[PDB]
Amino acid sequence: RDRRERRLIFGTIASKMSLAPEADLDSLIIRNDSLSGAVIAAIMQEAGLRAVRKNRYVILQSDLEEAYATQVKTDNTVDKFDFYK
Amino acid sequence: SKLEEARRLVNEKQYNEAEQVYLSLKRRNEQETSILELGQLYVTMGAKDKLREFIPHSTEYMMQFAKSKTVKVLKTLIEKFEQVPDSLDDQIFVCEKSIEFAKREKRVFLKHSLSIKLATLHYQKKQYKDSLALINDLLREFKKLDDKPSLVDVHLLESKVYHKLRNLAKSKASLTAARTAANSIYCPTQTVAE
Amino acid sequence: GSRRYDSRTTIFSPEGRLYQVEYALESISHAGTAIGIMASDGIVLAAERKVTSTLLEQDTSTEKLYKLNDKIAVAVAGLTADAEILINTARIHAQNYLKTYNEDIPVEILVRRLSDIKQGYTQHGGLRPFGVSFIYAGYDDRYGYQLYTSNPSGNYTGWKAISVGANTSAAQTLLQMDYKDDMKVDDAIELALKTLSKTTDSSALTYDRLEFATIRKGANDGEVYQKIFKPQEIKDILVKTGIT
Amino acid sequence: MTDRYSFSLTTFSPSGKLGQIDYALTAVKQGVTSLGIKATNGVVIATEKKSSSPLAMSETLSKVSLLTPDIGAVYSGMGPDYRVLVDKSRKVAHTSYKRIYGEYPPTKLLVSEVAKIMQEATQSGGVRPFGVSLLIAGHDEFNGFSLYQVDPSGSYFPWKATAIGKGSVAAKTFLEKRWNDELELEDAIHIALLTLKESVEGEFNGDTIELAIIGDENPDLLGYTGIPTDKGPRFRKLTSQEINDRLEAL
Amino acid sequence: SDPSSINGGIVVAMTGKDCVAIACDLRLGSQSLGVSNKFEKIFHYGHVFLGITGLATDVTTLNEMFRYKTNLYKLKEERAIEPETFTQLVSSSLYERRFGPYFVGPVVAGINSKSGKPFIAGFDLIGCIDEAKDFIVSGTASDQLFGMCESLYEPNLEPEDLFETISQALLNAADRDALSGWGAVVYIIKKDEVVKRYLKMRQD
Amino acid sequence: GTGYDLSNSVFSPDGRNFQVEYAVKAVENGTTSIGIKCNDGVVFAVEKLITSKLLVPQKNVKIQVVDRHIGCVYSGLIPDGRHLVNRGREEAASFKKLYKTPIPIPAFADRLGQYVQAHTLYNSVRPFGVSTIFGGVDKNGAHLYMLEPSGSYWGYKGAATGKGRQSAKAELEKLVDHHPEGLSAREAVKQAAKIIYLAHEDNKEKDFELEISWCSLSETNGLHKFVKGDLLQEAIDFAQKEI
Amino acid sequence: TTIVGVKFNNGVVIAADTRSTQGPIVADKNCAKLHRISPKIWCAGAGTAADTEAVTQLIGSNIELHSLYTSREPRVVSALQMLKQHLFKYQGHIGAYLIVAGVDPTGSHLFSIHAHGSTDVGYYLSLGSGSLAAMAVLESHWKQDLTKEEAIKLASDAIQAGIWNDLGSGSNVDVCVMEIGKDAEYLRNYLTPNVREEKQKSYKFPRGTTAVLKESIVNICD
Amino acid sequence: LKKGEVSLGTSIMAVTFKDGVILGADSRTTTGAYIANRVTDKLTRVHDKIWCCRSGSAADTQAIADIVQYHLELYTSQYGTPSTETAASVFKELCYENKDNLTAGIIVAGYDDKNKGEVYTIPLGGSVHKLPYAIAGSGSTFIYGYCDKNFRENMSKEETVDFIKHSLSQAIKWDGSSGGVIRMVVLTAAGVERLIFYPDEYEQL
Amino acid sequence: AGYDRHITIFSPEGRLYQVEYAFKATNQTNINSLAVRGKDCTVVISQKKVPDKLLDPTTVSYIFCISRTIGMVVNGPIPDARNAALRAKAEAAEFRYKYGYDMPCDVLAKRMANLSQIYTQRAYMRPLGVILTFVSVDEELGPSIYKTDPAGYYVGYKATATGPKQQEITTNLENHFKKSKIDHINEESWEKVVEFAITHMIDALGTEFSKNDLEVGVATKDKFFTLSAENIEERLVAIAEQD
Repeated sequence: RDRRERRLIFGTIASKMSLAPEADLDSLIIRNDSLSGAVIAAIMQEAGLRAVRKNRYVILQSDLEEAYATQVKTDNTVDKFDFYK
Repeated sequence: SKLEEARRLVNEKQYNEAEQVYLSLKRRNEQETSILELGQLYVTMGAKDKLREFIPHSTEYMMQFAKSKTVKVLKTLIEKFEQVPDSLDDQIFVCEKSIEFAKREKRVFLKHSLSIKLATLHYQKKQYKDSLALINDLLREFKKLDDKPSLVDVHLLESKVYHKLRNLAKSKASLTAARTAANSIYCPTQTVAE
Repeated sequence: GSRRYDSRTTIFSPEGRLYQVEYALESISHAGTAIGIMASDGIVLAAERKVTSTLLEQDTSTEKLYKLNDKIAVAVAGLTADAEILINTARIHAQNYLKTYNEDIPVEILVRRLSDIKQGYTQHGGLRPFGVSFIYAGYDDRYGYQLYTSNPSGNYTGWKAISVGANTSAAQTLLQMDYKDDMKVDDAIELALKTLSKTTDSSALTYDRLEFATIRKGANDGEVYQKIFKPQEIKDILVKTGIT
Repeated sequence: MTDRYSFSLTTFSPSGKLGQIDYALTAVKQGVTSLGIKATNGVVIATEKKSSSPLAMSETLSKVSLLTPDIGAVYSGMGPDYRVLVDKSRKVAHTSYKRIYGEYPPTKLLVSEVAKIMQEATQSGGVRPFGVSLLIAGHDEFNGFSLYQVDPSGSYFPWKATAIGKGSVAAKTFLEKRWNDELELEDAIHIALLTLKESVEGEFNGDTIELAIIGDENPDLLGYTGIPTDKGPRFRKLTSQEINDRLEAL
Repeated sequence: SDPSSINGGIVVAMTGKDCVAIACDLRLGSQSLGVSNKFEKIFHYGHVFLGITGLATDVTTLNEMFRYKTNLYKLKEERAIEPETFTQLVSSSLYERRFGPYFVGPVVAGINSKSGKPFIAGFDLIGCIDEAKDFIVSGTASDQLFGMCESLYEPNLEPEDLFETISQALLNAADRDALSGWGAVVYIIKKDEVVKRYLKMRQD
Repeated sequence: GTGYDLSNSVFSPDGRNFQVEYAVKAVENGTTSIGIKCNDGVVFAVEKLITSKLLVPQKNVKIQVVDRHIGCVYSGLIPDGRHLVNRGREEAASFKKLYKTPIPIPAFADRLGQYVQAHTLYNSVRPFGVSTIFGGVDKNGAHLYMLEPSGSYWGYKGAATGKGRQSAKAELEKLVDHHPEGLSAREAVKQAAKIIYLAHEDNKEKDFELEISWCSLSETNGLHKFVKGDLLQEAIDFAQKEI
Repeated sequence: TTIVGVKFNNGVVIAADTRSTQGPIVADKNCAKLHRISPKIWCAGAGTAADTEAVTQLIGSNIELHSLYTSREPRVVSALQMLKQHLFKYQGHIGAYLIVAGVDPTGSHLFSIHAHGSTDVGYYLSLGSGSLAAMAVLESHWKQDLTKEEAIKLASDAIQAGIWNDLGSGSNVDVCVMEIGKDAEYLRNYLTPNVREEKQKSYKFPRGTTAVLKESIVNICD
Repeated sequence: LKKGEVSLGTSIMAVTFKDGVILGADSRTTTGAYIANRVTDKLTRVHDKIWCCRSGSAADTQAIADIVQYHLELYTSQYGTPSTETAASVFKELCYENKDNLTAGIIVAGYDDKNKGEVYTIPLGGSVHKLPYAIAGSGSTFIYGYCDKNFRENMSKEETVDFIKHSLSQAIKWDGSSGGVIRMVVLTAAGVERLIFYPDEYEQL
Repeated sequence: AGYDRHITIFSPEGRLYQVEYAFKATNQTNINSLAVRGKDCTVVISQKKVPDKLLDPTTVSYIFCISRTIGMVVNGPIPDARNAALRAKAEAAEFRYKYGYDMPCDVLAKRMANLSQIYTQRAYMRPLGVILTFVSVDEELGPSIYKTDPAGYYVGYKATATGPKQQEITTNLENHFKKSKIDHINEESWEKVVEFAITHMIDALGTEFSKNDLEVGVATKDKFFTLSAENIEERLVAIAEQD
């Protein structure tokens, strides 16, 4: 859940891949979730697949933003009911 | 109009009239931004005595229109003074006036925060004895008042001062204490790098 | 059908006692302890507030001792929220008595009114009984000083010395040995302080968590002086009792 | 027809503790982590607005409200319950004091009067206890500044500094060293901002923090000039622009 | 036709430097017949003094009701009731009923426990508020008291001088009412104590 | 936990009220009853089942009338619909008393739906077990609404409830498709008789009896009355002709 | 009792005297007849002096509660309707004669409410027993597109005519002006045409002039 | 009619024609001997296409108009668009039971796309009637000679306004209780238009 | 015991189970709707699903005009929606009568949320089964969209989604709102916002609409109305020819 840990691991995964220069992972990690050390790699895999679908061979920020919406939506629990808090 | 004219005077390096343009100076935000730009111009010409008169009189000027935005402008003005070199005495004098003002208004947080800055300025001046005394006082204050984010910095400065005094054992002890306080908080990357 | 969700609060058990008041008498034991000593010269009411911390306000804070009339004061042991309504009703009844007779209400009348209020809920209405027990202290020209106690059941008896709340048995056993029939106010006060020291769950006795209410009669006759001991005077008796 | 639930829904457990009360306490201890601390010249009550969906408007939702121009309210439980509570409390405060005495009741009596409603809710049959915990801050010309915390059981305690919510344990255990006998309003607001910094889990800015202050009688917000008797409402609430100025003062 | 003036009554209130003077007559007469000279029309409510003039039954009922209200207020706030609150409470209390309102001329006199400045106010049968910094008087003979008080009252009088001023403003006008007399009582409010004094009147 | 169907206001885990569903299932065990929305008005129809011949013919009726222009035909728990139409008549009477205008059909629908749902909010009231095909003619035209025990009503162009509910709706669809431009009341009554006969084939074991009624402007000028005389026999033997 | 109100372009202004009369005799010389419903809306009562303050207190409490409930500023229209309903439900048994003036984001407004519930609206309006003299003057002098100083001068002239030509009106002049752009300000003793002169002789008496039947002291504090 | 309470009186009149109905009134409110407001309005908009005028006690008329507004808005919100007879119905039902307390005369007139314009009048007793034209108020007691002879059916807008001014001139001049400006409302298929006259012109003929 | 889940009582996790199950009842109709906020007006568009051909399309709609200025779109079972519509209309009536001025959208939303909260707190009552979206233009505040819930948690929205695919439409609109940084659509004409909403809805659901699949409600300055089928067809034709 620490911002520094997610930043470190996101950078580690991004370094091997082909992130575009105009793509910010800090914009992806603005919100503090319970993101695991594995989902935050499958999200980048999904972003890469999304970029490949649009024939782009280098992933952009617009695909990283969409990847967050498809691999991490909710844990359900009670956040689906706002009136509890 | 006035702000654009002052920026133009800056672009022509004739900000010597933008000085009076700002002196003449939602309007609360305009006033605070004009104060910040005038301080930046003062740094640009680097007239140390000019900034020394500028900062405290601006803080007193601050307690007439905006009131709330005093800590922010004071901190950014002091940090802007760091750019201007050959200002050890001037920066120390400005910090002394600011600490007197903080005592006057009983803003304990600003006084504690400003004291560690004055200790750093003393350390840069290489006045090790008075810096050590002030830093011991700050250590006493921050020990009971548990403020690990500031305790890390004061202990690091103490280790620097002790290293400059060649008392290596006490410097190592201070560094180890800072390490103890460091690895329990959200200490920023600057202080962990230091 | 609105039946399966009913708990049948006013129901007789197979052996023959109520069950809700039975558990109210357990809820009483989990609240802060209170002590009441009947002395010849006056009445001392003391209680130890529960859940105490450095951030608890003590300057103007009374949660166990409440004033119902200039002569009559009560001690609360239990749920303060439920005690508030009873306190308000008691004050209303006392002021109505002053309306009707223009004379100070005797303690027994108010004690009966509150006991009846509790019994009415323990009898009908299907509502949970009040989980609070009171300690009544007051003065009059009828019987002099009076020291009753209340229960969620709504029964009251007179007592020369009572302690309702946590560790009731220990406090009663401690006080019964040292209780005589001739103490002044100070002897009763020091006895109560020693009892509280020996019954508390903490280690020391700091002035923050102790409350004192005393009834004194001096030069003026016919009117007693009701003083709720503030912390500044509370810390004074600690050194007199030797606990400090 | 009417209401067939005339029986009390709160029944004493055999262990000697109220069910619904100890259940509402659990419902309170989870949720928004709010706090409020009392200083010498004023009282600051702060809470964070958890924006549920980023398409919503936290401006429309009022996490803090005005019971009286002197007394404000902050909660940490369920939204609608707090809203109904605040409306009812305003109504009964008006009825009890503005109609009969002619002015605004002090904090001490208003807190007891509002807690009357909740301690009746746990008693009157067919209804459930309120799932909120109220932080009441107020000032009066005799008892001065005072802050009160109201628990769903109906019990209210005077506290110099407090916090209720998910981060209640950390904030409560962190406020002792922060707090001392003498304090200033800006000192108090800086203390509150520092305490709330770690307890927030979302974006940190002026929009996500709801902050109100009870201070001196400011006449600008009074809405009229000419009466020396009154000098304005003591309860003021910072906007996003106001709070994002001391936010970087850390 | 007018039950308020059947039993008779007068009242006078003065203001001064940290001092307030309130005086009343001790006579209670029924229509043409006098009954008792022990009836006092001023009652002690904390540090606030309230006097009632008019129907005697209304006087005692209002006395008890106000004592009840201030007793509840004192038990709630753990201290006395400021006269500024007291006057508004009295004004609101009379407005509970409209068709059968009490026929009283009450006046509330007291000193604030914090500011210390003198406070005094009056009302009417219905309960219309009336606050003046000079003097408020009431009763069946109020016309007699008003002119005499205007002639005699000077602002900022010495506290001992208020007693003589109110005595002259009351006695020489008390004899001008058939239902007033049988002596009088004068109350002087001071921050330390209250001076209770009687006055001598011809019996007629 | 179990017992989610014991009470009324309780919500099931999937969010569906259960007593209302059981009321719906009780509705289907009732006599079939159809209604056709012809161009000018509406045409109701019922299939009151003839029990042992002791029952008197042509006397027991099920098409209740509200005011003059609203008709009610009900299936399922017949008494429950009796009470529902009684309350509806009271509402129409109140409206005509304090507005002096005959109640429009959608307003009557709103009133009846609000009454029906008032009985599926509490724990101390059983939901209605009657489905109605109430309709009629008003100033703006003609309307035919089916009400369901859940409280949901819709502006149908034709509806039917009962044992032969499913069979009746198929012939309703066939009639609607055959005449997209519209349908006259005179042919609508014969079509309604035919539809009822087709639906009754499921209950051929027991004897049948047909009663029909229609509200229209062309002939009845906004008045509701049954079908008597040669018209009913003509509809009957026309519908029996194709059989 | 004379109360007037004048509506000008930017806002509205009302005025009142300070003499409270219970009949042939005057009770108090300096009183505040202007009642505050909200910081932006003001009311002044006439007719009976005993229903005005109670009714205005009721309406002020309820209106401020409603504004807090709606989390928005109060509106003069809502207050006017609420006065209308309250006065009507008593069926003409309350003789309260009130003026209502206020501004809102919709604009500025000024109405009058009668004892039995009647309502009216006008740029100039004077209500009460002494309203006649002032209302004649304002009908004589009023015109379109008034200014703030012109409006207050017209109100002062109207109240001066009322106090000079009527017995029950006099002493000081109390004026409240409502400004759309700025805050509404309240003037206390704006005009004081009547000032009591010093007495020829001082009626101070020597000490002990009146005999005392008995001396006693009553306790106050514990 | 109580003693001292504010009453309207004056005259109110509405005339139907081809394109709709034109309803008229004055601006004078005479309270006993005095005239309180001379620029007031006697016209109440209970609905956009349904209009009502007030006569009798001012407070009673205003209260009944507010109640009718509430009921009519309820009707248009839930059931459907209103009509003239419904507007008269709510007025009659409001006035009937409380006739001991409430005593006022009301005239309602509205335009619709089906039955064109209709005028319904409520006398003091509370009955309802449909008439091509109707008058109410104390000032209306004098024009009975003029309007009845000069009334025509299916007139036009210009002739209708000409008749309305030529009828209200005598009402204003012959009775002092009626005066001030003359207010006109036009209800047609195009919409509702507000027309106001001035004292200095209709008097000059 | 186990009677916790049946009535609105707290749970070992501190939850109100009945209110939680009430939300699952709002998706029974699986009708997806969204409302955007224009520069000066508001438009709300909802899917119009007609199950059977016997339905009259005109009468079946989940959009109710509360008053001449306030419109409302409700998702969930219709009978409870109609109950809520009746109460909302009656309360708008009462407020307009008592205060004399048309009420803003937020006040109505807060009052309905308070009513729902009273429903939840009282045990003998059951919570409303609907989710109401109040939409209007406030001259005092501006265009506004307000969405309540069965619990009573109401809050203004820049743009509201609902239905089974509420999350997907929410992200689809959020990408646009976070890229354009504006709190409302910059289109001045109510014509353009309708096509904007329809285009985004089509791209979100992945479906193509006809004259009858969707019903659009438009709230301009001091005016609310529901567009007819021809209007929706013209809008769809304009969208098709434009893109």
